[PDB]
Amino acid sequence: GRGGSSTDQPVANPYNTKEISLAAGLVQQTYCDSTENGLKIGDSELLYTMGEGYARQRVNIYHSPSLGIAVAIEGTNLFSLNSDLHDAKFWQEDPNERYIQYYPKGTKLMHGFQQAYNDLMDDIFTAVKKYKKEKNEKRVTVIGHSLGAAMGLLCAMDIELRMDGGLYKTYLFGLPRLGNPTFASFVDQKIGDKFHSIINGRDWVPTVPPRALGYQHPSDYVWIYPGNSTSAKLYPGQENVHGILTVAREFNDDDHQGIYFHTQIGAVMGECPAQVGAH
Ligand SMILES: *[C@@H]1O[C@H](CO)[C@@H](O[C@@H]2O[C@H](CO)[C@@H](O[C@@H]3O[C@H](CO)[C@@H](O)[C@H](O)[C@@H]3O)[C@H](O)[C@H]2NC(C)=O)[C@H](O)[C@H]1NC(C)=O
Ligand SMILES: [Cl-]
Repeated sequence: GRGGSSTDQPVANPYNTKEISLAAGLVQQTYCDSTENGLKIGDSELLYTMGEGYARQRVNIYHSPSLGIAVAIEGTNLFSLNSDLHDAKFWQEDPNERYIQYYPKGTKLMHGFQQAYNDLMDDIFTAVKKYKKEKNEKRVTVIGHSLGAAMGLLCAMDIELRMDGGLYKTYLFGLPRLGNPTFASFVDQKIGDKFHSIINGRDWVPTVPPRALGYQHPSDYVWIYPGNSTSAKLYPGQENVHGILTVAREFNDDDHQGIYFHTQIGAVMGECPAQVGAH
């Protein structure tokens, strides 16, 4: 359902921290030149890349024994998230024609995120199907960070709804809000068992766009607190009141570009190639 604010207390982190650490590396690498044929990141082999973070986010496709076909989506600042929240990029709109028929009536998505996913979605589908066939791999894992984490949530839903065999898991780092309460509860219904939002320390990105604009996160996140530490808890339900707003955010991108279970997602000025478990 729609628009709540869970009051449940946090619980121990139940997510696989090795998978998280890996997924963090796989997405860090989308901030890097990714043309090296067969590059290995953690357990995974890079198979394909498209985009470079100029007209479109860079997307990397890997095969992984633990995660299957892994699609990681870059989160560079194609537009600014921390500024001018009245702008067109933040407006709510109907789902794009490609997948609107799969969504409940009244579903709304943020224009900026949806447009950026739509520039990639057909290319992503084509490549995923190619590499699932080539690797005899049914599992599809979708990973994103920053802008690419909201894009990643849209993509993860798109794969579950539209691709044969659906979604295995999604790992989303520093996830902005993407859709309205109707969207958010459809995420719970369709991929709730498969959804992993990871928030590091004082990261501001999960507070935007604001709820007052009609935006709502899906249920559950793991909050690493302190930022860059190995301490984390899960905050159940949508928009848990005991979570991130109980601790002062920061305006900068330090924790956003921090250390997630020993892997840095430093973004453009981070590690290239990515370094799984280097911290
Ligand atoms: C969590 O770890 C991240 C790195 O993954 C830390 O982010 C970094 O924070 C520093 C400030 O503390 C940023 O400032 C710059 O540092 C560089 C290198 O030390 C320096 O040459 C610059 O002049 C500037 O001072 C740094 O850019 C930033 N790194 C990234 C990739 O964003 C973050 O501070 C850590 N959090 C905590 C609570 O310690
Ligand atoms: Cl590009």
